[PDB]
Amino acid sequence: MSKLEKFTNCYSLSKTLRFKAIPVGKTQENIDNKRLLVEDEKRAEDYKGVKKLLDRYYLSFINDVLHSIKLKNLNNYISLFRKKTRTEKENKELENLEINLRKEIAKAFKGNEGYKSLFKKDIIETILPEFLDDKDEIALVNSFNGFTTAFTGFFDNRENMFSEEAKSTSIAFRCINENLTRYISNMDIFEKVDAIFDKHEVQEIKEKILNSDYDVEDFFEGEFFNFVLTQEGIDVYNAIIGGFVTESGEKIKGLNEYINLYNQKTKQKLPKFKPLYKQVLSDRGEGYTSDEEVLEVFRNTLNKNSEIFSSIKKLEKLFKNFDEYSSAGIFVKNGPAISTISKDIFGEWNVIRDKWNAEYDDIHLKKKAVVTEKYEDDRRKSFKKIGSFSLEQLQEYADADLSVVEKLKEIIIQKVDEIYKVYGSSEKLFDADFVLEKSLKKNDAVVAIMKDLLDSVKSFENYIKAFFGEGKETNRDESFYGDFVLAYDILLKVDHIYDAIRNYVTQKPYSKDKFKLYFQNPQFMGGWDKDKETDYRATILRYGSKYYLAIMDKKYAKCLQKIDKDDVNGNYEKINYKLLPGPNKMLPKVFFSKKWMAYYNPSEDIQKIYKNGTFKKGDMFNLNDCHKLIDFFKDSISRYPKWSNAYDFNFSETEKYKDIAGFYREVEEQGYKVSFESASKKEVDKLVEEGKLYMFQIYNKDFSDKSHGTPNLHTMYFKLLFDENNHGQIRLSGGAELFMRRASLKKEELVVHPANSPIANKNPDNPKKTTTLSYDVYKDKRFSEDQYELHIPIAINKCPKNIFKINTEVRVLLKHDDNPYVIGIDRGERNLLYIVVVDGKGNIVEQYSLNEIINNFNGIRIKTDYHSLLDKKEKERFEARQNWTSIENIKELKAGYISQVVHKICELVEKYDAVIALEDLNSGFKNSRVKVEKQVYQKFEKMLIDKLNYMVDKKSNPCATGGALKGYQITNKFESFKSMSTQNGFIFYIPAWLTSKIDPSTGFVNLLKTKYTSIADSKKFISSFDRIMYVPEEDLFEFALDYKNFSRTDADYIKKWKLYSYGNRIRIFRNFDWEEVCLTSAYKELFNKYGINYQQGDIRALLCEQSDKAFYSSFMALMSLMLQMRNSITGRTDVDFLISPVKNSDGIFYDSRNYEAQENAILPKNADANGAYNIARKVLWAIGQFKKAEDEKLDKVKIAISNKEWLEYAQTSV
RNA sequence: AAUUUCUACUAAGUGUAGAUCGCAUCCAGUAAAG
DNA sequence: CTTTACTGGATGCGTAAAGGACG
DNA sequence: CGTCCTTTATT
Ligand SMILES: [Li+]
Ligand SMILES: [Li+]
Ligand SMILES: [Li+]
Repeated sequence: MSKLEKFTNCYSLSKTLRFKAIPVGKTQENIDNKRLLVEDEKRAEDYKGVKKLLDRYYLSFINDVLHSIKLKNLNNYISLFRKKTRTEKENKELENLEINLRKEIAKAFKGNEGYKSLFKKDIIETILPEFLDDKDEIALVNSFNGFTTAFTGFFDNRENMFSEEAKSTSIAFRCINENLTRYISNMDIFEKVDAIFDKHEVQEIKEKILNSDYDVEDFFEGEFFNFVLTQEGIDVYNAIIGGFVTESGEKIKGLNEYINLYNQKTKQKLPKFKPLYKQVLSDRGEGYTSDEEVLEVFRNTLNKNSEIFSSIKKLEKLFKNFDEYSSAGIFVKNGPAISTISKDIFGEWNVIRDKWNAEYDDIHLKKKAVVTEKYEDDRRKSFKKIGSFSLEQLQEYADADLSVVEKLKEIIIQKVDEIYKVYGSSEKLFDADFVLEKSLKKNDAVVAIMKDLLDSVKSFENYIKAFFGEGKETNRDESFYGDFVLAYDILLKVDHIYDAIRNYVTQKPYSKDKFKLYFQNPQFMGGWDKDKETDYRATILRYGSKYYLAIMDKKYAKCLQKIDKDDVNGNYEKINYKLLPGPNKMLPKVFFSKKWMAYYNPSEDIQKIYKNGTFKKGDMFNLNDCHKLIDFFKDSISRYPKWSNAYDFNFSETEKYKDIAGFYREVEEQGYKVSFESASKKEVDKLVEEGKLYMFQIYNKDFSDKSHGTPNLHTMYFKLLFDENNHGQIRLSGGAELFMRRASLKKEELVVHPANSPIANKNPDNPKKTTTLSYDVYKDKRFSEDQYELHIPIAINKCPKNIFKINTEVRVLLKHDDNPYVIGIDRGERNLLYIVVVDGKGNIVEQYSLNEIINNFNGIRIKTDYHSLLDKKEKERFEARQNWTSIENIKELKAGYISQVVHKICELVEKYDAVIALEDLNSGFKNSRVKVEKQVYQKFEKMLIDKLNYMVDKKSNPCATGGALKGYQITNKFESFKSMSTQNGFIFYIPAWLTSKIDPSTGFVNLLKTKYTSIADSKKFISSFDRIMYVPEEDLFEFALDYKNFSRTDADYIKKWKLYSYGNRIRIFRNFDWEEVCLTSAYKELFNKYGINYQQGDIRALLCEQSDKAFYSSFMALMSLMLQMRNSITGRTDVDFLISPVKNSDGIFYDSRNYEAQENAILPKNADANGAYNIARKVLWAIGQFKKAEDEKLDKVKIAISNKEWLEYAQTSV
């Protein structure tokens, strides 16, 4: 009955649930006594190292094989590639060449002798030890000799490097899809602009960059591509384009450089080259690890014995004898830094430039010109071209008798005598005696003095940097610059320390670093099947509502095997979990084993058809031998006791299957069982005592005895895993992991609210302004203690029954929906998200801003304005970088805000059976508050698509539609690509064009171009109007237009409009940068100012009788204000009104503000609401198309509203 | 101002409401400084 | 442009049972 | 020769 009700059980998805895991009894003691966690903590860091060691071999294998390759009909792919016109024939003759090109690369890899042990224990046990030379590196590898299985994850990531398929991860994809097309695009460019490159240049590149082994033109010939397959070749090639530095410090100009300098000297339109991409797994000052590392490298780079301090005392001596060197020989560079050097020497920021302005005049000024606006624009040009200022050119700017060269020594010594003072306050840090009282990140007092020192020293050197002076100058006093540049180049070492100490000290004080636990099992907790309980040494227990993970110690693997009691009262329950995982692989695996293929002796008919693949779809498909293979499979399952008993199969008659999938889908659906058997609590509790078993309660706060009220969605999912009413909607999956997360704080540094003192409540609509508890409350308590983490993957809808193309199903239901609602969601600079809900006729049902999230529970309505919060935390991030206090996390404030939004949209969807209309989003961002909102919207999209993959209402009875077992699926599986289209399920992506600047009452939009241009053009504008008159009864000027008389107005449906001088508009400063215009009185001012009797009927003739351009310019400016329907001021959040120059059916102008005031407004309340509304309306229009197509044609309907269709729809539907 | 984790919270007190796909790998960008 | 963290999309696994060495 | 680590199957 609702459209939603169709979208349950449509496709499967996976999720991971996270839990704390609490040791029970003495298992944390036993774990500590057997020092298991130290062992797992080390294994993790060893693991990191061996992977890098393996990668070293992986890289070498890739490399030599890539050098080995010569690509066959590479050159012929290139010939067909560059063809401008290519047939539908040869468009796909080419695309098969792409496939075979890639196939060649992968076959080169998989053809190598070694490939076979690249991802098996032999690479650890055999290949790598022979490959490495370091005895330590080899020892590190050998320490995994019993443990190679743990690398099974890593090895899959590496097998993907060697695939043929069009995957981001594939080497072949990088080579052919990405790198080769760039090379041929480069080939295109290089043959056009080859003329530009002088004979000198090509050979300079050939000499220094290429070693003279290859000519520069070789790298743009087709048959050289093979050279650039390896990274060694990519590095030469991108050096040719970008240039590079040889080790003499000579910068070598690359061809892009010569292209860019040609583009300026010629002022031409050249395309430069794009650089090629990195090759998979080649490896192209790093951040501090420890806390006392920082104290040491602080002390050791900045103490009084440091190199950095020595130059400080050396720079002091040079400036103390500043009088002695030549004032013609020292220079002050001319930069944006120049006005602060001016205000230090003379007192005013503009003195230096103004005095230079004076003497430029002395030579270049004659009184005839007086001055001109570009002769002063040509004096501004030469000042930015002055590279430097001599210490004499500054003294000649000085009036008597201020000595600029002694004043500059006062300024510098004032800067070093303050550095020594910061060395007084910082001395006890420098002693070895000093011991760190607190965590460094928490401990702001010492951090402030490190920053106090680093800041004053950085403040010093960047001041004196101006004394290099771009030099570059013919007669420097190298007496001075000699010592200066040695000191300056040493003093500059501080900036790396500066950034590195800052980045460490302003991290989050708590950390989420964890390391994986194995319990001496390389395949620990791999799966849950009962058959493998001992193999994985992990299983799940439960006591009433409380669930436990129980782990067998490696010495007592069978310790849960033989336990029973008849009463579950005071006894645990063992999970009895059986899985047949992926029949398509496990049925051939078992029945064609060497262990069993004798026992079930398959027909020589059966082997022929399995090997030849006659049961699969394709040309060699034969249904009757596919029946026979299914028949074989059913009868051997019947004699494979391990399956036949666990699942009591009830297959279809084999003659009702159309394909092999039909039977597999039946096996997989039935091949899963979960139950509980009783297990004595006494004997289990003792295993835990003795250290034969380790028990952790699976826990989150919903499991606490103090919990009332709604559980986490994820708590529902976990519990439902074992509920009898869950008939496979959610399966419990394998591949769980258990981690250990060491504490990163201690309670003693934690912020606390102590017991019995009253705490303030933060919501002001709550009349209980205080809460007072009987215990301490601590910020971030969860990080003040070690914590075990359990990750449990689940499988939602593992056997979907409702298979259909979701997009086409949404079209059919929409077609036959008498009143389909639409949710239009819009972003504006003023409003984070704006929302309008329309019914199936475009009636506004709801419209409001989501800048504030409203929530009501227990009658307490709280509003949380995330717009304010998002900006406040934004500014907390600029304050922390300068004050060196911990990052304010704004990544997550967005996620927190989006979480609220997503719940609200899903409640609107359920309430209205509505589809969503989303704004297509622009590439650029303009302002720094406007980016954070573009990302907020872009993150809103990702999460909203996700929730709509399996959309659950926690309130519902869990097996109702919309319940946790029957979640809705109204968006398609993938988040982004490539199945992307204009539509994703219920979501339709809508372009924004004329959704904002459009009168919603009339559909009127502005298609006139009113920029002044010329007097000559301005007369046909005024003369294309049907009439321009004055209506005294309304104090308005009417401009009656037929858009057919103007250019590029096809889009508009209603050709004829009458425009009026109604109300007011807001003008922008061209150089309070806004003034408010009153339209009708400005028209009278203009016509009165120039003598144009405006009360005389049609006045188009008289306006063109004027020939003062001052008139026409001002007339065209007023015309632009009348048609500017959206008026507002940026920054001020007050006005966003939308006013129209066109009258409606009942003869009244549209004013957004007439509706902003109301609470049940039938028209938009401002330009943002107008956008959302019209975003929804374009989807309504789409739905109309759906209603005009027959069902069989629905999936071909164009939902892309044309601008000409939109205007017609908007101009007709009201 | 507590959390598997995140956001906003604290109505009678160790919690409330909503959100929450992990782990590994590869790769692009984009900001800053010399 | 080099050094480095932030965040972004893309690829794989989410397994029991055959297979084999090994003390 | 039972135990524990590796390798296998692919709608
Ligand atoms: Li809750
Ligand atoms: Li607080
Ligand atoms: Li409560």
